[PDB]
Amino acid sequence: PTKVVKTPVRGGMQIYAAGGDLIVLAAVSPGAELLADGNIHVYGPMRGRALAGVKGDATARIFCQQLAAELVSIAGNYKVAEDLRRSPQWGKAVHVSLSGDVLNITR
Amino acid sequence: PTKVVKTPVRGGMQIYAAGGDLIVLAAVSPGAELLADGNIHVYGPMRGRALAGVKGDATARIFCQQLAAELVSIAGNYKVAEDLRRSPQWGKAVHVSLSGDVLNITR
Amino acid sequence: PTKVVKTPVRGGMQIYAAGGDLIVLAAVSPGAELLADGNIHVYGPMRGRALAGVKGDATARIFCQQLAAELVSIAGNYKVAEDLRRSPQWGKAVHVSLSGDVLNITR
Amino acid sequence: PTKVVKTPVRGGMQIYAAGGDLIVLAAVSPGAELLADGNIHVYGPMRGRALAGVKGDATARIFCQQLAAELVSIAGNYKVAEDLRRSPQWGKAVHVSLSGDVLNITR
Amino acid sequence: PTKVVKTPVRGGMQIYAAGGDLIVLAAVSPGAELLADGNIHVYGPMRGRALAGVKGDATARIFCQQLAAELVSIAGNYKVAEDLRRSPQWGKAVHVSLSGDVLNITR
Amino acid sequence: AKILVVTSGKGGVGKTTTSAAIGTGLALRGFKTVIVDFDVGLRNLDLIMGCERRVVYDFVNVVNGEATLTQALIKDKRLENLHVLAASQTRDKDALTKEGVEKVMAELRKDFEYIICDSPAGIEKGAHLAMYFADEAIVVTNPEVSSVRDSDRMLGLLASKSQRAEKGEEPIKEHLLLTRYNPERVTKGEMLSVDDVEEILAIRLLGVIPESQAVLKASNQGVPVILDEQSDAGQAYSDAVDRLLGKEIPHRFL
Amino acid sequence: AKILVVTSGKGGVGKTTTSAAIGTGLALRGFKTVIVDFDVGLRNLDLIMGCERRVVYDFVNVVNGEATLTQALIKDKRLENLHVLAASQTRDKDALTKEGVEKVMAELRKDFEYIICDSPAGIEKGAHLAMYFADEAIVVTNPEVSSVRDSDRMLGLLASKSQRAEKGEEPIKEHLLLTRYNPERVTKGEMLSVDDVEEILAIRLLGVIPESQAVLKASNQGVPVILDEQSDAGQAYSDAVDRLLGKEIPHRFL
Amino acid sequence: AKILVVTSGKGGVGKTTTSAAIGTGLALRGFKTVIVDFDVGLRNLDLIMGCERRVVYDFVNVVNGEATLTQALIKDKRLENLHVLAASQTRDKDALTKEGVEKVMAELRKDFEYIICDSPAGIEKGAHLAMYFADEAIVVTNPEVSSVRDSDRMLGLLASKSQRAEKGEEPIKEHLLLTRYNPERVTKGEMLSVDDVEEILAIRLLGVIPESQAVLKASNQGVPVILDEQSDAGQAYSDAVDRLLGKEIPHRFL
Amino acid sequence: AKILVVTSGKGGVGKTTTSAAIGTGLALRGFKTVIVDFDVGLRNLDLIMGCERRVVYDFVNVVNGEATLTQALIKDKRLENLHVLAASQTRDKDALTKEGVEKVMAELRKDFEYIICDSPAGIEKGAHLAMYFADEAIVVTNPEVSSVRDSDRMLGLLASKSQRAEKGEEPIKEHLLLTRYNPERVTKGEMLSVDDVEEILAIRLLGVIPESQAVLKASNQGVPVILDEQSDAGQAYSDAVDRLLGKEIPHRFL
Ligand SMILES: Nc1ncnc2c1ncn2[C@@H]1O[C@H](COP(=O)(O)OP(=O)(O)OP(=O)(O)O)[C@@H](O)[C@H]1O
Ligand SMILES: Nc1ncnc2c1ncn2[C@@H]1O[C@H](COP(=O)(O)OP(=O)(O)OP(=O)(O)O)[C@@H](O)[C@H]1O
Ligand SMILES: Nc1ncnc2c1ncn2[C@@H]1O[C@H](COP(=O)(O)OP(=O)(O)OP(=O)(O)O)[C@@H](O)[C@H]1O
Ligand SMILES: Nc1ncnc2c1ncn2[C@@H]1O[C@H](COP(=O)(O)OP(=O)(O)OP(=O)(O)O)[C@@H](O)[C@H]1O
Ligand SMILES: [Mg+2]
Ligand SMILES: [Mg+2]
Ligand SMILES: [Mg+2]
Ligand SMILES: [Mg+2]
Repeated sequence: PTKVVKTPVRGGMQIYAAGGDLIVLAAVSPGAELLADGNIHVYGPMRGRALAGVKGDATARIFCQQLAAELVSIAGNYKVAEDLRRSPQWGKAVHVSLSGDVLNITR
Repeated sequence: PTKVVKTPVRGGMQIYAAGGDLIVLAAVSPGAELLADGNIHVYGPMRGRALAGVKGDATARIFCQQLAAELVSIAGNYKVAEDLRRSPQWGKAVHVSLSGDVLNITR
Repeated sequence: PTKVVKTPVRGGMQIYAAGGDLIVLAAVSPGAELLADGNIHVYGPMRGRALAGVKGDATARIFCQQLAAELVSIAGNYKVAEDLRRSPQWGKAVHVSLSGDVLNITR
Repeated sequence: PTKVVKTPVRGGMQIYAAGGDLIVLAAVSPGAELLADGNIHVYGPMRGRALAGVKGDATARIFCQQLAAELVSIAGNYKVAEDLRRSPQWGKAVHVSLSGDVLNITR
Repeated sequence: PTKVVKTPVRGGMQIYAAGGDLIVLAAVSPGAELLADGNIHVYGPMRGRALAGVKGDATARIFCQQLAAELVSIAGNYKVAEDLRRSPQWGKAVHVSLSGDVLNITR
Repeated sequence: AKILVVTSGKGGVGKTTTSAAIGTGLALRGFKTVIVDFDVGLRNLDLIMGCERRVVYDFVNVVNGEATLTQALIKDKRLENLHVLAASQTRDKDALTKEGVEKVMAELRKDFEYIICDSPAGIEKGAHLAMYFADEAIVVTNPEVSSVRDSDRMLGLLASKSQRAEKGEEPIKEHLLLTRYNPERVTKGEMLSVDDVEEILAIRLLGVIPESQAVLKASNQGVPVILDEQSDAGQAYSDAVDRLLGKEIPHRFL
Repeated sequence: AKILVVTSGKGGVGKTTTSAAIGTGLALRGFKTVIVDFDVGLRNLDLIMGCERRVVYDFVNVVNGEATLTQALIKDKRLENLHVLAASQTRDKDALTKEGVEKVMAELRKDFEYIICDSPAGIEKGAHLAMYFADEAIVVTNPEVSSVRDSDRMLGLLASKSQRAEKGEEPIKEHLLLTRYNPERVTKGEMLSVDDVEEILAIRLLGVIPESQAVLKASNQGVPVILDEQSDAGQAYSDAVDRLLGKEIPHRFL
Repeated sequence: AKILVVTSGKGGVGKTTTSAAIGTGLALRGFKTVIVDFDVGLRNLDLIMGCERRVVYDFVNVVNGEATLTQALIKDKRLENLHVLAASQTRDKDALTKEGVEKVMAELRKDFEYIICDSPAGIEKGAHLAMYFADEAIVVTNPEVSSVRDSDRMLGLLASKSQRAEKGEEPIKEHLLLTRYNPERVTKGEMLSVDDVEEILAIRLLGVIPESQAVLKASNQGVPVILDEQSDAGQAYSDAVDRLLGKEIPHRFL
Repeated sequence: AKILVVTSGKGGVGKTTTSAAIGTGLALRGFKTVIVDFDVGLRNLDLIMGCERRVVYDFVNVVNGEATLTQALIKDKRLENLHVLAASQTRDKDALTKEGVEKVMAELRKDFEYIICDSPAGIEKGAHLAMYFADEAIVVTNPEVSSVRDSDRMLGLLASKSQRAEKGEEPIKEHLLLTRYNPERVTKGEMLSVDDVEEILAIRLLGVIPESQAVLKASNQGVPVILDEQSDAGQAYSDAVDRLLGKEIPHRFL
């Protein structure tokens, strides 16, 4: 019950892990979107939209090896790429988590 | 149903994710053992024993940010720290998977 | 006994180094032909026919600074300009040699 | 009667074409010396000493694909690497010839 | 009547303790000059010019915690940084004094 | 209300580039800003502000009274808060009196929020008038042995030769900014690191701006480089202006 | 006997680098040379001449008479024809009179063959005194639109504001020198080529000196870059010195 | 059965270090090995093999017949496949005949699988006798311009001056090994990279052995560094021994 | 007048580096010096003297008479007292007779003040001819167990195998010089201290030269490291030459 995606998740595609986690072991092209109501682990260069905990779970997490997402969002609280580029850890191994009502960006 | 361990997993400790995945967001001290019948994600410096897919599953996986394990084993096929130091990707972000009957070590 | 040709070898002309090598230090116009039973060194833009090792010697060689020949041939095994344009090293410094029964085109 | 050297002419080596030309189809390492009483053709990167026309012939010639020689000398008139770097055509396809009493450096 | 300088004595600046001692409790940047007709105590890294006893007093002294001056001079007898680097006690706590007509460099 | 001068001492460190970058960055934030090119006779700022074809009257006209301050100011086309008082090419830097520049600073201080003063190079009279009426000063430094020595002479001139030094007010608030910083060459040891300059000069860094080909491309098309946000330097310029407004940011691109 | 000034107008183009290189190149040839750092109060030449620990008396001491010209000149250790009259850090560029610098140029001309004048940046009084008594002038230019405009202002000041222009002798012989020329960036179009500068400025190039890490490495160890003959810039500096002495050489590294 | 000589040409590159390491690496694998110190009169191998207190008879005794080959060979204490034929300090390298060393190589080939020949430095008679009867040759190289030039002279002597070159058999199989490679200094450019040596010398690398304090620590306690597997060099020495036995391994520590 | 040989026994300790350093240090002092590269066939000195492109004739030509001593000597460009007689790469060390090298030493002793002889490594015939006609000898030693043992064999060869030992004159004056001394590693105990070498070898130290990255940088640009006075090793090399001339200096950098 942890869906593994071993192919490149090309632009326009959407992957929906309906029960829990989603592991993507390839590159996620810009325009692709990965949404799951558990956690999302992206072990490639992610350039798409990661949407964790979509059905109301403020304990979901996003893990990227290379933070280049266009959008990250846990349970609704998003953070677009415009203000993510401004912070450090852009293109770095990052760990996104929802603390109460704000997103965190750890390294 | 994805057990998260946010504290340091000190030596002598054992963590057992009984249903599925196990996410460890801290350092796993040498002598600790993390065993789960789903995947194992270690986002710290792992120096213990990772035992993935313990109840018969050759599709489990281990992901470490820093490969310094004493032993990694998927569904029974292990690989001790002695011959893991010999390959590259020692101390590197690694992804362990079971292809048929041998362990693979990706970067 | 190495004949040096320091003038432009105009079209229709033929130069025959009867004993050994032939060095042409000028441009060889299309339609000209340079034939010698030793090697042929052309240090200009060659656009004519180079015929090396004409009296049976499979160890002759052709060296051009700019490969644009209409024909290259060592000891009888030729290679017209139609299939030489298809390869790379057209207009490049080239080194033609006969390996057993086929011509080689090195850079 | 045109001696061909197809191996790398390593430092300390000396090649002596006793009758006529000398063709070197490899790299001539610094410290090597190639001397011949005919011409010298070097179709690799030459970093050694070329000594053409050694037994009294002011019509010998040196051809290098990459001029990086330590010394070039036709019939006794030499030109060390110190003043060859000062001119252009250093590292360029060059053609050395003796006009009366001075060496020429063509491109 | 002992002038204390508690700020960084930046390059180009000159401090003149007109009556007696001068205590500099900060770093003296290269190009700065400290001149006083009594003693000079520099309790930082001095890299400027110390000029002690400027109005004729061969009993003045210079004390540095880190000898890196460009010039030291008591009552006119100087010693530039070129021959001070040659001695030991360069960058060491040093004590300059004028014995008759020569400068001394103690540790 | 706040006259801050971009100065250095060592020429070519990037004063005009920083002046145009910080002058635009504070107009994007919303402050009604003007930038005064103080390099009279050797003008350079209007060329990289893209304002060179609109110049009719310049800095030395307002001083001599051949035009008014509204006749000489060039409103930008891309920004409404940004104005440029460009300089001349004919008359050199002796045609600026201390008294004549005082009048222009007075009526600029009534209308504008930020006045950025692109100082010329050196420690002479043209570099003194930009220094004089300033409230803050950004000192530009390359991470190199000469540019730190010659930027150290400058910090001692923003403490004694000012107007707030001869009239005894609070001294000029100084800020350090390393420009054309090459992070790869500081590991080879042929440039100073970010902490050696923070130690030898011993002040707080406003920011560190990397070596970039975007800087020469932006001045070649007329735009300041803080209006080029895709590059690395444009980011690094847009954080130094936030650090001017108190908002502390961790340094990047090192 | 031949006073030539290295000038630019635009700061940071490489005047001190060129001054130390051409001053050393003429001592290797055999001419008894002196280099005068004219940047008084913001000195940089002794730092890259490697003479900074031997300086006792400087340019402004000789002017005020606090030392003699033999007490202040620094013989090199590697060259016997090369001497350096360094400048101060305490007193700035107003402490140089036209009359006081006239005396020093007079008794320097009796002993030396070539006098190289490291001009400071700008069009002000420190850049005017180096210009004044000069017989030739090397103008230093970066291949960029700004550095050509401000090297164009300079050639019009070496034709009117000189001493051979107010006394009516033959004017200053001017020479152009492109420094830190990047051959790869002129094909992308973001720098001017070697012929755009030869067309806009419209004089004969003394040479084109490439972008090199050898220039910053040499000044970090105290050596001029013409004494580093393994690099590309050291070659190109030693050909411009032959082009100063009439020997025409085809330009390389382009 | 397989005589391979560890040679270099340039002294001090690490021949004895490599000789003891590769000779021990092949005994750990199981091959009955001997290492012959060929540096007669200036012996160093027994010192870092830890065998210096057990030496009674040496290489020059076996040649002159003052002892037998079983009386002179030193079995190790930690390994049973490893024996050492140490050299003298009294008699220098002229006391080795080509004929006398021919006999010792003959009866060594009957008992042993691998013979490692610790060559002395240079291109002289002591370095020629180790070269002569060899079947393979490891050339040791430091990543520096001098050590590559003199390792280039060596490969031309393992192709002409051998015994398989004067008798016309297949030539000596040569292997390249970079020792004391500093990965941090090849990025500053002051050492050659792993590919510059692979290009100038133009053969296949047996391996690249990093700079390590473990090498001097191991010879100070008598142990070869391949018996120190915790370090970085001990790893890299034990992979080059697998690369000697055909097993291709991707290079690490670069 | 004074032939002094730089020798060691153990290869790679730094003989050529010391030979080029001491050969330049005595030319800066004023003595008309020559340095003779005795490593025939494996030449290394002209590479780090920066003289490799000017070589036409070499050491083995003067011996065989294919050129004169004035045709083979290379006057330096930076020094007028310094000449280099470089060696060959083609012919190896058997092409030097004891009689042929005697003739070159005779006419070198007539013209020059100091003759520095860069000995090759080992105790063989190429290292014997450099030893032979010497008046003094600098023995190079690393602070390590092997390099002290193998430098001890060398001091006993400068007392019996010399020319002043077979002709019964005063023996060769020997000098010790520790090179690439790491002061940090002698406190960890993995290297010998400065006093353990002064005790085991039991002679007077000429000096102690630290481990430096400046040594590899200087040979990479063609300059001896005593012409690099900013570094620590260049200081330590320039004091050992004063200690050669009697002037006692307290050792530094330890
Ligand atoms: N951060 C940077 N990265 C790369 N190049 C830069 C940077 N900043 C400036 N430069 C380049 O350096 C040169 C410096 O010119 P600029 O006019 O900015 O100097 P300045 O501060 O005005 O000094 P001066 O007034 O003497 O010219 C410009 O050509 C510019 O392209
Ligand atoms: N040919 C070149 N290639 C690469 N970099 C160069 C070259 N010439 C100079 N530089 C670098 O450019 C900077 C210019 O400094 P330099 O002191 O030479 O300028 P300048 O001519 O003295 O101008 P200013 O007097 O205003 O400082 C130096 O840091 C130097 O390292
Ligand atoms: N991989 C390495 N990393 C760091 N240091 C090394 C390495 N290999 C050797 N060394 C050091 O370099 C020095 C070389 O000495 P070694 O005796 O090995 O040279 P060699 O190959 O025997 O040459 P020679 O026979 O001329 O002495 C030794 O002191 C050793 O400590
Ligand atoms: N004082 C020092 N500090 C650091 N490194 C040094 C020092 N002296 C020498 N080296 C380095 O050690 C190596 C020794 O080479 P060098 O040619 O000087 O040895 P040598 O005395 O000639 O011995 P051989 O003749 O066998 O080569 C050089 O690559 C050099 O860079
Ligand atoms: Mg400016
Ligand atoms: Mg300057
Ligand atoms: Mg050895
Ligand atoms: Mg040597």
